[PDB]
Amino acid sequence: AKKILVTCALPYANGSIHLGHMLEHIQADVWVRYQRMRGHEVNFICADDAHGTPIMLKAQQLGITPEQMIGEMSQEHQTDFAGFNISYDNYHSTHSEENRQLSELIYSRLKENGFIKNRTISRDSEHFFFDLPSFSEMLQAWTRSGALQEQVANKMQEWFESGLQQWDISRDAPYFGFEIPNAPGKYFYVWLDAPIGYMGSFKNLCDKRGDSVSFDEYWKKDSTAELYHFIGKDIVYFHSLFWPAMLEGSNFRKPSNLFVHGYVTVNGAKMSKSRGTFIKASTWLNHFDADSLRYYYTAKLSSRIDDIDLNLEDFVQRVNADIVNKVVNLASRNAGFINKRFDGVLASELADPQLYKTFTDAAEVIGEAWESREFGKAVREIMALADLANRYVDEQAPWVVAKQEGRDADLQAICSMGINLFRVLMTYLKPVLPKLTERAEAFLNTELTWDGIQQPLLGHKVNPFKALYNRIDMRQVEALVEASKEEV
Ligand SMILES: Nc1ncnc2c1ncn2[C@@H]1O[C@H](CO)[C@@H](O)[C@H]1O
Ligand code: MET
Repeated sequence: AKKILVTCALPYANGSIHLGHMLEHIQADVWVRYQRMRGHEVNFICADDAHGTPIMLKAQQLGITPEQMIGEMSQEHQTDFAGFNISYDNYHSTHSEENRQLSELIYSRLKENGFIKNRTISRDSEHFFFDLPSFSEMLQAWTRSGALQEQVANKMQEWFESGLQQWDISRDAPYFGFEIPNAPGKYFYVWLDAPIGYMGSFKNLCDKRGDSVSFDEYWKKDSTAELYHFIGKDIVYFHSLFWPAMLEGSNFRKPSNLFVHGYVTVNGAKMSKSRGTFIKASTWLNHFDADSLRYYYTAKLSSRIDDIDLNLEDFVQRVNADIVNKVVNLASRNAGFINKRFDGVLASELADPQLYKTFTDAAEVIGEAWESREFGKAVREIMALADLANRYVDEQAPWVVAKQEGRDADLQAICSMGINLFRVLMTYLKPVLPKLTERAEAFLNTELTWDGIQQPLLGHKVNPFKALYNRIDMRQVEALVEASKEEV
């Protein structure tokens, strides 16, 4: 039973959540749900990044105060993430008392430890700098400790060779942010308090739970808890250099690892407003469900930093072929005979213990795939099993055994076997498709657990069910694109 704290980058409170942002939150959510399925203590945390010029600029545009805007933005963001079933344990804000206190604490410790330097610059003004260069050797060692992604470890080497420089962490009024203690008119640069927002969001969660020990257990220097940050390749510098150094210099633990992902493209190109491929998360949900996108992204994700392409044409074909025709089909083609011919009761023995064992034996490799973030590999393995299950059903041909008087026992054995194979597949896909999983659990009259597959459902009553998942079509994609054009 590990203790894990997982975060997603904090979205700026200056715009709506789009499909690009969703790649990150969905990737993290699938991993998080799998970790919870394996029994670990997981804390999935996020928050809105509500300070700085990005927010100040937007607030000005629509003539509204930052506090009012960030409030509305926070609500809109959370509604969208909830719509995609991103299971955060806490979604907070960088503009909070928790973040202010922790930002002041870390700043005070850095200054006291001699890592803060002061210098004037050009109109003139005194600024405060973080002495990142004094952490080079430690960062080098940490970088080479076999944790980071190869592509990331290599990118950092380029940065180390270019030489680390002191970082300007102060900004002058007027600025929407936290005031620097003992420095009138000076504010902390947004990127200084933003990552501290991870800590602020966790402190908020601990305080809400009335938990007075967890914060220190997770952030103290010799913590045995694991800390992971899911981020895009454009903010790796802040998370791999500035951030770990800020923590080191203030007596806090550094990240256990950074999980970096690439960018989402649509139809092979960067999202385009004029073409209707710049799609907002809220707009997507008006046309499709969350599971469809979660599945598509997951099928293409890996442990590398490669870009992920949402080919709209391929989207419809893949969702129907895999979810509808392979997985769900396994249940619908066997459930009829069971509910009508056997009052929903499954057979008392496995018709083919061998085949079932093949399915449960795959748990090791599939679980390792979810764990290592090789999502594409996990999906390929799962669909390979689905093909196997559907082939079994074809060979046994229940529709033939159905019209053969006196073969009821054989029929129930065949169809129950298929439903049990479906049970295993839905368990492996549970981290990916939260809603379909709930519908499957209602049908099976069972909660799906990772170890539960070792015990197939025998002499078990299943419920009748309406379509678990309907096919989607290109007309819906056309509507989505047209709607997206109209919003621009
Ligand atoms: N088009 C995109 N594809 C994937 N991630 C994105 C995209 N645009 C922004 N992000 C991610 O959103 C996070 C900020 O909310 C960053 O980690 C960033 O990399
Ligand atoms: C603490 S992660 C902050 C990420 C930043 N808001 C970005 O949108 O890039």
